Amino acid sequence: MQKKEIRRLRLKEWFKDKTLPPKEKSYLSQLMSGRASFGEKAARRIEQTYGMPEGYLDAEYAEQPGSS
Repeated sequence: MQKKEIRRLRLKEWFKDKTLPPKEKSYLSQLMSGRASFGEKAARRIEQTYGMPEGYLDAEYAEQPGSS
């Protein structure tokens, strides 16, 4: 499973032109870094403060068949 790969790629894209608070920056950086934990509501918890759509991070690309 490479769900974390999708979560990081989408996360850095949003923050490409935006910025994040230091309290989360320590954690957000981990996601972008590629090393982080995922499996719980955490994917949607992030969108709660940012106001992003539910399961935005979930939207996969590479995981899809035919894409590596």
